[PDB]
Amino acid sequence: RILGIPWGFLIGAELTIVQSRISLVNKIQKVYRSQGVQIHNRHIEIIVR
Amino acid sequence: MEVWALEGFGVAHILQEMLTPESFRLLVRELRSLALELNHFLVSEKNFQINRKEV
Amino acid sequence: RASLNTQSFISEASFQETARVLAKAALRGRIDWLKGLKENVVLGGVIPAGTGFNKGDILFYHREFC
Amino acid sequence: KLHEGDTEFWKRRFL
Amino acid sequence: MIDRYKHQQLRIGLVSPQQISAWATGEVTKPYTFHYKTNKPEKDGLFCERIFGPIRIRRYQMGYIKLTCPVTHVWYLKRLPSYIANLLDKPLKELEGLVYCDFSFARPITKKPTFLRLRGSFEYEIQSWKYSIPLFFTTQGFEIFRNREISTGAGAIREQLADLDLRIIIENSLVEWKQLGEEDRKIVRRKDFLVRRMELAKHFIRTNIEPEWMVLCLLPVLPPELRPDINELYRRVIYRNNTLTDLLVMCQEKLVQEAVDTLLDNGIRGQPMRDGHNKVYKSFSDVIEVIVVGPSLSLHRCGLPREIAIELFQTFVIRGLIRQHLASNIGVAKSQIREKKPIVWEILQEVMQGHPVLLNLGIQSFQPILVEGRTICLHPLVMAVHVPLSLEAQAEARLLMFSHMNLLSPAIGDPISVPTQDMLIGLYVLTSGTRRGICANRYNPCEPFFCNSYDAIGAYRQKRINLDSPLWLRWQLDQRVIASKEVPIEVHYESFGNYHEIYAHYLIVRSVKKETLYIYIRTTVGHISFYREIEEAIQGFSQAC
Repeated sequence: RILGIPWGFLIGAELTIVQSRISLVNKIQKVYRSQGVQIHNRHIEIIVR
Repeated sequence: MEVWALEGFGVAHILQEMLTPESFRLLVRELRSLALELNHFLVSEKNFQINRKEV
Repeated sequence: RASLNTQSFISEASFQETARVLAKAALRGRIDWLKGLKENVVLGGVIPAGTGFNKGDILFYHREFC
Repeated sequence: KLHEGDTEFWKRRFL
Repeated sequence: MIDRYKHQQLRIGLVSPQQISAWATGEVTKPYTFHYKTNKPEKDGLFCERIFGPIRIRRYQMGYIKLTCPVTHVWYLKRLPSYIANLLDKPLKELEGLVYCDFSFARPITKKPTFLRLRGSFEYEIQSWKYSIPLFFTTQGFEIFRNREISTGAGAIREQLADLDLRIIIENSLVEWKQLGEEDRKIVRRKDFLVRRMELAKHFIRTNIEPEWMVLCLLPVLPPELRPDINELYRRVIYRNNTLTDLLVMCQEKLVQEAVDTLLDNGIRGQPMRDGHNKVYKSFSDVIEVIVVGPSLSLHRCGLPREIAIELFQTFVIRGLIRQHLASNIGVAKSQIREKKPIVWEILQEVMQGHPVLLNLGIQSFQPILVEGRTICLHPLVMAVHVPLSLEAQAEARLLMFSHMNLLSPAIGDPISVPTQDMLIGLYVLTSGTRRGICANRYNPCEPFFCNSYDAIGAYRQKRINLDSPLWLRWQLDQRVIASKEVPIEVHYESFGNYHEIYAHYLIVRSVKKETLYIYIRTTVGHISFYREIEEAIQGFSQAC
């Protein structure tokens, strides 16, 4: 309702996807770090991609 | 899981030895029983000619 | 769901719901270009990774008579 | 008024 | 650089009846499996030698069954959402009765002249169509155009599929889709139906797949070697199909169609077919869907018993015997292995050297050595054994899978082979130093000096000091002792210029006249032993390499 053609969908998708990736990685790493399991964010970011 | 470990090491020729094809030739015949054909084609990078592998 | 929406019907058919995957692909003549790893494992070839990545008389009888 | 294709207008509203 | 291009593809597609025949030529026409008296494969049966080969080609040679009546493929009719129903834009309920119920479809085709105003599905039978019309046109002349006004069975569906104008489907779906757009759970559902239908039509146009191939006219037959359940299903289809051609009815067509559905994909109609022993038949869709520790071993080595090693390396032992002329040929080389001739074990040691094996970081590569006994000996930081054959596989095992280039785990980069359990307590006891304070002296206090570490260790071997008894060590290196960063406890300053700085763990002697700097460390032989072990390990490896 704010932006026009290929800007409403383009920018809206970027905001949703960036927000989703940040929360997905945090949620996954919250489980393993509470159990003392150390995994580099590289591996989780590959799955979340 | 053993296949995954070999793939993680990148030992492609060891994996090929431990797998060997009869597993795939038999798969084609069972798919043929369902009126499906599974053809394997090789496209030459030199002259672009398509070769149907004998499966 | 991401594993059933890949570029290889062979990987999808060997993961889950084989009959549904093969019925849809066969009706449209789907082509698998065998870029992934499990695709080539099924075919028994060399996987495109690791060591498989990137395809692995003159002057004779013309001497001086002397 | 329609503004389809006017990138400068949408850049101003993005800011 | 230029990539080494490799273009390989495989595709699946629906198969024409012509391709089915080309596979076999080869028609199986009898429901017989094997003769009772001769125990031979019955002629023209499921195991006929003229169709499938003499009793290796029986693993790959196909046959086919010539159906008297076409049958729909159960994948494209019943698996929801139906492909045939979506392409024909008819509900599966009104289309399933054309296959399994006593219905008939009027005007199946549109590319040939017709003269009756019938249309749609008729659950009953047309009364005049039974007597008046066949009599008026005569039976012989009626059969020519009969299957153009109203048809029945799966054959009627195939005529509809074959006569479809796929380009008309796309335009009709698009205009109907937009009409709904200009105008709640049905409109959205109908829009999704139209998009699927036009997507389906487009794929047929740009491929070589014909939509009428979804109705089977011929039935390919699995090679006999792959069916040494399926055989009974094949006999059932042949039996009813031979019965139907003897009659030439609609009830018999349903039996043929249902039997093919059971063969292709059971469990799609409801209660599946079951045999006499209350077992559900499996269709093709179901078909497609000791170690002993050795602490003295190196990290990269393992021990194999003679009984296991000789079997794993038998091919190399045979070649070694022939190469060195201890055996004349293959046959003689086997007898010496059989008879445990002692020369076999000398050869086995030779061929095993430099040949790694895979043991199943669950799978690793080790250099095997022959050991006494009957058990496999593994080092304490670690059943299938694989011997790489090709030089490519042997290179990968030695250079990629050995237990010394994989010292770090990929998860976070931690070391893998950290000492544990009895190894760890030994280091802990070794490096647990001297008792201190009230644990060292009964009363409030209001030790040997060693010139070098070898004298201190030598005094320990002669039982002159204990492992944790404190001592002073003359130190002739830099100050590299990990200790609390603290100022001296006490400084003793002589009036002639020399002063002693007493720290918690070392003493430093300095002067204001000379440049001397002498260091004495208060330690134990346990700390000395641990330092020496690592230092001599580094020095030993450097000298050997």
